[PDB]
Amino acid sequence: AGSNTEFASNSSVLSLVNFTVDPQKAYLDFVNAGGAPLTNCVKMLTPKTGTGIAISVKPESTADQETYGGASVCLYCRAHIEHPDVSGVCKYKGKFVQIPAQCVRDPVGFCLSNTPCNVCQYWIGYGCNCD
Amino acid sequence: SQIVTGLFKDCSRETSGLSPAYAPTYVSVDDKYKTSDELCVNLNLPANVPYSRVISRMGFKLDATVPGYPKLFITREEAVRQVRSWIGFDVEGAHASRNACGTNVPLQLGFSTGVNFVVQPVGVVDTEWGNMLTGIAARPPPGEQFKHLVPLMHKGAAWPIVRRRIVQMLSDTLDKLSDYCTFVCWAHGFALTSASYFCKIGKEQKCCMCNRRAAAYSSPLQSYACWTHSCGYDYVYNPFFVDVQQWGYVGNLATNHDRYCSVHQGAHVASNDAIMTRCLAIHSCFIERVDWDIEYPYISHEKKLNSCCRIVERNVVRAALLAGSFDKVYDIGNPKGIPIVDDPVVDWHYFDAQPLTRKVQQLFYTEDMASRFADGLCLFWNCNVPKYPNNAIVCRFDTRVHSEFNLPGCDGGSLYVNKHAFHTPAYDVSAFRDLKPLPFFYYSTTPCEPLKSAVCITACNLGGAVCRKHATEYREYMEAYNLVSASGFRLWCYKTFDIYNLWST
RNA sequence: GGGAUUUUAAUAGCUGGCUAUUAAAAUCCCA
Ligand SMILES: [Mg+2]
Ligand SMILES: [Zn+2]
Ligand SMILES: [Zn+2]
Ligand SMILES: [Zn+2]
Ligand SMILES: [Zn+2]
Ligand SMILES: [Zn+2]
Repeated sequence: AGSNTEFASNSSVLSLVNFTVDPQKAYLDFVNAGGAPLTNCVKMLTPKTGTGIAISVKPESTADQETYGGASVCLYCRAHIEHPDVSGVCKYKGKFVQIPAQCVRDPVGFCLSNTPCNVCQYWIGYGCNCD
Repeated sequence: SQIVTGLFKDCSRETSGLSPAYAPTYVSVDDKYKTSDELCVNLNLPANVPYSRVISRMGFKLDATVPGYPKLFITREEAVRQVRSWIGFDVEGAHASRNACGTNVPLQLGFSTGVNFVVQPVGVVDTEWGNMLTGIAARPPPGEQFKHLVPLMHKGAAWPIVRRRIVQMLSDTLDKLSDYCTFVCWAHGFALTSASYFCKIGKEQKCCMCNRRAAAYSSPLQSYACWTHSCGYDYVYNPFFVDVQQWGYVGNLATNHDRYCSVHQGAHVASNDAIMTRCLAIHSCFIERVDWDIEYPYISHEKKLNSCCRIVERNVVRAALLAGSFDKVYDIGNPKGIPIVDDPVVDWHYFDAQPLTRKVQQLFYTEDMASRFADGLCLFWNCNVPKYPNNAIVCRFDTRVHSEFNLPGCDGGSLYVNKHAFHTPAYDVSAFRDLKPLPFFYYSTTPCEPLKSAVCITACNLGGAVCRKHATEYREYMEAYNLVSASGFRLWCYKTFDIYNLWST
């Protein structure tokens, strides 16, 4: 019955995230130690002619970015655990996330380590200029 | 890469997958969006939000190795060292029904302390804004075997209450035994899935109020505490897990347990399964095999306890050697041929099953050697034999008493842990049918350098008085004997013993 | 209802064989 969703190789890290007190630190310590980052993300085909903002309702990737489905690059949606956000609503789910091209090795880790800018909505250090 | 797993299975009854912005993985995307190069195209077809899909928690594998993070699925050899932490653990579950099909949620948790917790059916529901851990529709497993699970569908409690009840039970059980909790499971899959509901893991932590290792986590306070300071805490922190089936057992739990034990009979409930699992683990580790190199740290009064057993044994052996004019002693179970007393000169012989020195005979006792050993006394100090001979001095632990150094064991026996761990068979009053219980007494023969006692063999008591030195010695031996007797040891003697013969000297 | 091993059918891919997914048959464990 039902329909399978995840690969077996990811089942080692997500289970860890399901049990730890701090899922973000658990994932970052797992990946930094040499563990394999999460695979099976929803990577979209884009014309690479977007505005380049971090989170958008539609794919908006420029030439130096790749667009992913937002629910796939969220650790809490992958592990199906409770979100730390206010009112429990994921800020990635239902939207599309632009990841820099030199960081497509680990999109989940990038989304855990970086936050978009309040004013311009670009990734801080990857397109945000508010100085 | 290509092997799919049943973990996080979409248990919804929906006929189609999700949109790319809402689907958590590439596999769960509906095929209308996929292309040849494993990418997805944002089609103009509208999304079907809102939605609610039950997500399975069947398939957890805690095998990842991270520096600083402990190994929670321990081996046999580490589990033997953690034998004071052993808590049996069974879960009986309910099948998701109606809205969903394809996952099981916990219904009754049972522990080896004889405690059962009934929980409402709660599962993970994925929604278009995120995820919840909420109650879902469920059903008892069909068939006669699970007919007892039908009332439990109308008796469950909330998970945040059962979490705190579990933590409080574990604290009450393991406070004076260990800083750790080791769940001894039989089939660890569903047990680990249900343990995801009330356990947290992470790096090893210190208790917030003392120096002990932290064994529980408080989410409202975000703090860590040991078993003494865990009042109000709602999560178990860093438990160990043991799968007995992986130790080489064929068949189900009941036939494997009942092969070796006939004490844990009872109705089908999760606590009985947990007790049977822990009993089978004890039999596997301490009856089937013998380590003898693993030492355990002392807890309360082990050193003083062993000193008191030596004092009491010396006194009773000397008195039994003096009374009745016995000239020969067989000591069965002696590890290294160490005599107890020698002031009454008697012949000594030594036997054991696993001698540490070649001077000790290799022997098992089955009452057939009663005619072999009829010419002398037989000493059975902490030697477990189902039937003791006519003329003997026997000391045996009463396994019906449980303490810090005595844990429940297999087939009515008890695991006695003092430096080393010895499995003792069940105490049986019928084994001493040829013996009598020793009354209290004290025999002194050293020269003297207010108290009245009618059982104090003493030259002053022969003269109808008492001296300070013998009084102090008698009171000290009173403390020693009381500690020995309260710890669980009982003394048995040949029938013809009487302290009046000790008046001879 | 969940899973493991063996076999079979379909689909897809790789270089006569193999792998993966889905489904079916048998045995065992779990509920
Ligand atoms: Mg059971
Ligand atoms: Zn999310
Ligand atoms: Zn900015
Ligand atoms: Zn403490
Ligand atoms: Zn038993
Ligand atoms: Zn005296």
